[PDB]
Amino acid sequence: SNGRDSESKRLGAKSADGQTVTGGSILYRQRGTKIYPGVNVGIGGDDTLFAKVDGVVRFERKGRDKKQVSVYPV
Amino acid sequence: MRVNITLECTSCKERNYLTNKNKRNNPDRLEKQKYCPRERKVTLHRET
Amino acid sequence: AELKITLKRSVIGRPQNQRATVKALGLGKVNSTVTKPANEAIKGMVNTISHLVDVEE
Amino acid sequence: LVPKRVKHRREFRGKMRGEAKGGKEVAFGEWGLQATESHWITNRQIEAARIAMTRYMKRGGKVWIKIFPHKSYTSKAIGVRMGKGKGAPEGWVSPVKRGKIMFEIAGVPEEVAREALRLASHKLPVKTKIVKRE
RNA sequence: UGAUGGAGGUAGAGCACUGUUUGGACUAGGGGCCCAUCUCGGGUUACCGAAUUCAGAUAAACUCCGAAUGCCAUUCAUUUAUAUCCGGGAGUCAGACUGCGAGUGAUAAGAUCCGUAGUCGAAAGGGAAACAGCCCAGACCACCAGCUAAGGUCCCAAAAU
RNA sequence: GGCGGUCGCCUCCUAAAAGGUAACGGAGGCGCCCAAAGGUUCCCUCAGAAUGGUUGGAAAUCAUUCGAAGAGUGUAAAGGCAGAAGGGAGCUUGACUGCGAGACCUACAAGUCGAGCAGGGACGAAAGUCGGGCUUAGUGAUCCGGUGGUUCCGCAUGGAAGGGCCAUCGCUCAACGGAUAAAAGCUACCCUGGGGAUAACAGGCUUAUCUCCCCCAAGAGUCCACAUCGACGGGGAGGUUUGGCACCUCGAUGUCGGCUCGUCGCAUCCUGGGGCUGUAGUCGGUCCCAAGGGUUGGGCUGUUCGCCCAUUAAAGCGGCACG
RNA sequence: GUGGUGGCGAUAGCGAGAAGGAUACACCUGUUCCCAUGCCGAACACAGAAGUUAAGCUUCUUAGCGCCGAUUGUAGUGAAGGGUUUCCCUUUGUGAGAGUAGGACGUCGCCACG
Ligand SMILES: [K+]
Ligand SMILES: [K+]
Ligand SMILES: [K+]
Ligand SMILES: [K+]
Ligand SMILES: [K+]
Ligand SMILES: [K+]
Ligand SMILES: [K+]
Ligand SMILES: [K+]
Ligand SMILES: [K+]
Ligand SMILES: [K+]
Ligand SMILES: [K+]
Ligand SMILES: [K+]
Ligand SMILES: [K+]
Ligand SMILES: [K+]
Ligand SMILES: [K+]
Ligand SMILES: [K+]
Ligand SMILES: [K+]
Ligand SMILES: [K+]
Ligand SMILES: [K+]
Ligand SMILES: [K+]
Ligand SMILES: [K+]
Ligand SMILES: [Mg+2]
Ligand SMILES: [Mg+2]
Ligand SMILES: [Mg+2]
Ligand SMILES: [Mg+2]
Ligand SMILES: [Mg+2]
Ligand SMILES: [Mg+2]
Ligand SMILES: [Mg+2]
Ligand SMILES: [Mg+2]
Ligand SMILES: [Mg+2]
Ligand SMILES: [Mg+2]
Ligand SMILES: [Mg+2]
Ligand SMILES: [Mg+2]
Ligand SMILES: [Mg+2]
Ligand SMILES: [Mg+2]
Ligand SMILES: [Mg+2]
Ligand SMILES: [Mg+2]
Ligand SMILES: [Mg+2]
Ligand SMILES: [Mg+2]
Ligand SMILES: [Mg+2]
Ligand SMILES: [Mg+2]
Ligand SMILES: [Mg+2]
Ligand SMILES: [Mg+2]
Ligand SMILES: [Mg+2]
Ligand SMILES: [Mg+2]
Ligand SMILES: [Zn+2]
Repeated sequence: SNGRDSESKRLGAKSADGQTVTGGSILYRQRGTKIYPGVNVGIGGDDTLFAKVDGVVRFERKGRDKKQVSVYPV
Repeated sequence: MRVNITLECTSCKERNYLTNKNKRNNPDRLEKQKYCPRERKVTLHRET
Repeated sequence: AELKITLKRSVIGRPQNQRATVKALGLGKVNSTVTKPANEAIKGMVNTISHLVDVEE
Repeated sequence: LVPKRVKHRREFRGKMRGEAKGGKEVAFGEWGLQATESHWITNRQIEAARIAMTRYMKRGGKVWIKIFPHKSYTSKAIGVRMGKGKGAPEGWVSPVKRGKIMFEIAGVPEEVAREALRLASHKLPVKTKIVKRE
């Protein structure tokens, strides 16, 4: 019989492009590297992308078919 | 039979670590070099 | 230059963004009028509720 | 007609909006029977139409069935209340949208083709029109 | 609301993957018959045909693609006037229908279950003969004054026989 | 309501391109595993196919070529990874201690990520990486107990007893936010509080089923689709059936059959009129019109129904809270 | 020109063909040396300069494949309505995928030897 489902995990983008964030702010929750960590951005043990410094978030292209998040301080 | 174990410090006898082992694959007591917070140094730790 | 906007249709039964647009423009009762600059922001608002308003230059 | 195997035993009924995605032109035969309304076509209906056509053609020429009943549908028996999970699969349907050519024929003179496709159309739950290949 | 920048794979579409599938060509291989039988090599039903290829379909749990919208954001712009936070006091945890998008159901139900907007609830007035939920519209009051909305204008019954 | 199913956690679809989102909706997994299948350093690239080749066979090992991933990634699925997260090897134990700016998630309790700082390390020449594993399941509050540690307390005082603090163990408390350390049934002998929030009767909505009526016409009918019948399929009407729903009624809407009294519909049983006939006649068949009237008494059974007996011009079918 | 080393979505690729080595880059010659092969100096490592451009590699030609891809039209769809309302239609904005005209056999740097 059916009738089961796991709790939803609230994945996806947590900070906006062009938004100023403090260091440590989570930018993107994901399974796998759907988006890659760019400049001043790290990737956690469960693929969460977080800011390493204070700066403005930019979602960028990584080559042809990949994306990327970076944080640029002012 | 995978079981939970404690790794005691062979120097000061502090039960410093919680870990687990498969007894079938590791019959003898697991021995590891682990940092002892009491002695503040890496010491031989053995399952007790 | 200027836009004279008059509320000609009721806001009852309309979505929230349209009621809030009417309020953002400063319109109240039906047939209430208001004069606004012909900015791109104001013209955008008129477009959102054009079915509810009449506008004059 | 029935698929030999299916990935999922049960499927949504779905929706039939718009004209058919593909198969709107006669592709293999000389004459086609075009659906002008959207409707589920059962495998029983496809078979009745097919036999009605071939027999009138007197085993002459070729017949192409351009639709397949990919989709299953379930039912609940009389006396069964609502709830307690989706019913067991009952039959197979092809969802057919207006403009889909359901059948094509070739190898027979036009007079026979027009009467062949007329007899088939009366077996289907959809209104139809004859279409000549271009 | 506008501008700008982003995330996201739905509608549609497509087949490049995975399932489902039609015809054609050709085919390893697969069925019986004879000659030859040590069952060893052939020749055939326009016998069944993998895979390949050509053409054509199909998909909630397929995707080479992919919107509209919605969403997040900006020391941004215009209009607008709310937002949070701290504390006192609650009530609410049976909802309904209508439109739209889905599931369940027989793409039955004034059915059921979500999403979304509205009205009812807790809203009188006008229209829909009557008719909570539809359409128009929100009653602080007075008037034997005027203009309109939906809907109307031969009589009941106001207004174009 | 019962029976069955379900109860916590993970992945997907549903879910409407942020997030979230229900149903006894559609599919699967979990209650672990690993001493490397962890860390690091260095190195490596797959599955298949074609061709050749002893045992050797479709397929075990070998060689070349082709091959962008069609493999693998312990374990479900999704997302990801071949600048590897896949594969091999050396050394290792960071599957470190104290923590932790800032975020995500969130009613709470919890859950998730985390740069960076210090202590002491592993690998590496160094850069640097390392606080387990491609990612997301593999779990359980408190109370009460066990064990280890402890510069804490010690009821006059020293001790002790007994506590505290830190670490860790004992949950299919799985009805998985766990009522108790400890618990199954019968009630037609029943009772109270409530509910049309919720069933049984009747109404209502629906019409799958049912009854009736049609479309197409392969066929049957010696020939001949359509006198009559009519496969495979298709479309309706009705609201008498079997059902679905739960909208009025549970501060009660009395339930089958019969009796009495009927009344209405017409999809007409008889009688009246008519067309076609595979209508000689007599009997009939079938369709059309027609609701004026008529439409039996018994045997059995509570029965309705039905079988039977004997009649009849006939002995119609339904509705009216199954009047 | 060649050899290093980078940025830019393959418009940078792939296949086919042609030319070149002065240097350079490679094949290449060896296992004494550090080091190496779950066997093999093939590789890795080291030492070397007889030969060769044959291959790689550079440059050049080709769009056959892959990649990029305007416009128009259409699907869908926001908003506002409508009907004969499981569907369909009008108005207004937006606008694909497909299929195509075409583009493209790269471009922008820095260093070294010429
Ligand atoms: K038809
Ligand atoms: K495909
Ligand atoms: K899809
Ligand atoms: K609704
Ligand atoms: K209101
Ligand atoms: K290792
Ligand atoms: K419980
Ligand atoms: K009793
Ligand atoms: K009906
Ligand atoms: K009828
Ligand atoms: K006849
Ligand atoms: K009652
Ligand atoms: K009666
Ligand atoms: K007659
Ligand atoms: K009568
Ligand atoms: K009797
Ligand atoms: K009796
Ligand atoms: K009753
Ligand atoms: K060498
Ligand atoms: K060469
Ligand atoms: K090219
Ligand atoms: Mg999920
Ligand atoms: Mg982890
Ligand atoms: Mg679609
Ligand atoms: Mg309802
Ligand atoms: Mg109320
Ligand atoms: Mg009212
Ligand atoms: Mg009332
Ligand atoms: Mg008048
Ligand atoms: Mg007139
Ligand atoms: Mg959405
Ligand atoms: Mg979402
Ligand atoms: Mg691994
Ligand atoms: Mg004392
Ligand atoms: Mg004492
Ligand atoms: Mg619970
Ligand atoms: Mg008794
Ligand atoms: Mg009582
Ligand atoms: Mg009551
Ligand atoms: Mg009720
Ligand atoms: Mg009643
Ligand atoms: Mg209800
Ligand atoms: Mg009463
Ligand atoms: Mg009649
Ligand atoms: Mg395009
Ligand atoms: Zn120690």
